Amino acid sequence: LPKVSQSVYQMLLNEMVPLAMGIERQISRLKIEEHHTVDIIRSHNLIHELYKADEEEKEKVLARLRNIGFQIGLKLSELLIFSNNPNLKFKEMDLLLIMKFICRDVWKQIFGKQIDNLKTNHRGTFYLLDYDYRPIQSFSLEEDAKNEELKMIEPFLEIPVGIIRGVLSSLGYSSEEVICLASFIDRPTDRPKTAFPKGVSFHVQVT
Amino acid sequence: LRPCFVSLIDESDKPILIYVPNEMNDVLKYNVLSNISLDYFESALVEWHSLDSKPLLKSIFQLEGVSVFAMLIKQTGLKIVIGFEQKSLSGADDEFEAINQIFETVRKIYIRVKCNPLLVSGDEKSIIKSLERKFDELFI
Amino acid sequence: GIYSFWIFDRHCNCIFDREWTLASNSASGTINSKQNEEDAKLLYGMIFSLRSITQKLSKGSVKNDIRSISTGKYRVHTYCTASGLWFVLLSDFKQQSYTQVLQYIYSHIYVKYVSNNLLSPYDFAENENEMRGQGTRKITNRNFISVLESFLAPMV
Amino acid sequence: TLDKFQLHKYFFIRRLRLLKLEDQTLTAFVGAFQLIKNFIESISIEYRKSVRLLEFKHYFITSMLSYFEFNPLLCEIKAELLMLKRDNWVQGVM
Repeated sequence: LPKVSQSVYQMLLNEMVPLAMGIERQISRLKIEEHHTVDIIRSHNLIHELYKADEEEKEKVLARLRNIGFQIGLKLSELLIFSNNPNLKFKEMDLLLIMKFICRDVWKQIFGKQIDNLKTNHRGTFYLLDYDYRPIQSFSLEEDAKNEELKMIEPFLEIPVGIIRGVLSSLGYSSEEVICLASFIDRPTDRPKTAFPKGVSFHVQVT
Repeated sequence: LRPCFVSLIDESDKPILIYVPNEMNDVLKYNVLSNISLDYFESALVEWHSLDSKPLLKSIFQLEGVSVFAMLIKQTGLKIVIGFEQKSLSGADDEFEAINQIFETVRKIYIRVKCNPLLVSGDEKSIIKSLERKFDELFI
Repeated sequence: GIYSFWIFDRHCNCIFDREWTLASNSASGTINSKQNEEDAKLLYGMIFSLRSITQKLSKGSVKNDIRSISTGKYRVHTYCTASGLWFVLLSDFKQQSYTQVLQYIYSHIYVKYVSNNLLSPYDFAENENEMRGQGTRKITNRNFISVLESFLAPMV
Repeated sequence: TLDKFQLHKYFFIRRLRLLKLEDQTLTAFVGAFQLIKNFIESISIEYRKSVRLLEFKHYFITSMLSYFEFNPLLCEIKAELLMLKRDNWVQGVM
């Protein structure tokens, strides 16, 4: 089956927060193609701008990026069901099977590693815990500016939330009974320390 | 093997497409047959596969000179119903496998059209047009 | 093992400085210190001048690049990429060449933690006025310094 | 044709006898309906060009209905079998 280099794919997948800020600014470095000038804005400047622009601007950008992730998950789910063919039913036998399918297949196909353990309250919310979170393994600012790090990577954490929300959609529950939130509250408990210090937790609730 | 009609229905019993590969009022007959077949899925009369996690083809029934098979996609809830003539079936095992293969091609076409990254959110007319031209390309 | 490590870019501006001392791994590592700004421009002048000499008298159809330059005491190991990013390294002799080491640095430290590090910039000369050797925007990425020190710790 | 007809009949009756017993056991009823549906499809599909097919079919269905006579499932099976009988009656008379 055909393949593509993982490096270029990860580079494209990281290149959504600069998209999300730049397109929003366009709705709201001069350069020539062949005869007409087009403005190009450097990618790294847009992450700074998204950090320090506005609360409503940030909310709009995050919603847009969540929509991108939703589309990715919605389109990917059908092909995964056609190929791997899990033992799920349409609406709900139990949410544990659905989340097990997501963990075993979706993260295997998108990222290079199976997502780690997951909590289960057995009635309400599910916590998906991921250690070292591949697409930001080489993301840093400064030796001292550590608190800025967590607050300014936060927009990058929306695309997997969108992916989970989309995969939940087209599988029964729609995007009105499902609320999902990402956070950095995870610790590197006992695994070897990687580049990035903090883990990722996906708090997803359905009803 | 030339199917008489191919019908696609979603979870919510909404027919996407009841295309017939063109007699003028046979569309009514085929659409009635599709409506009749729609209720067989939620019925204890027929035991669905539910084994090894593979879609299974079933000869759901035959009315008025149309042997009609159907497949249920338990994961998504999609429902394919396709009919054939009696005159064009010899009832061999290889024919059954071929019919399963044509069901697989239909499902492939449906998935590939739905995953088009220009469908806005739910514009049904575009889906009908795309599936219709694809089915014209295949069944010809 | 080694004595100091330098990184320049297309814009003739020194991007990284790391100076070592006696063979203790936790040496006097003054990173990006202003006190070595003087003895980096003339190193770049050496490398550019001898590179020009090498290209001028070259033959064939490859446009060769300088590999190493040895003085009486120390020697210089240099690796120049097509993107205009020079990796220089001062070291005592002790062994043939550091081409594999510099290639590994470029292909597993810089490329991983700077180019693929969208938080940080690239082509550090920004908006003119420092494109031609007059400026300082040296990298201070936590992962870059940490991993680089870990990699050069055995060799010193 | 004596090569395959009575062989089919004998195998079918032995199958419906030994495989399932009548009189309750709704799973047995479901499987019996499956068996008769497969058999009637098989005898209709590949004995075509037999001039007495439909005369056989109507009598076969109405005779086989007699066993389902003493719940919603049994009523639904009876209704489906009557529907097949009616459809073949129309296809012959027209």
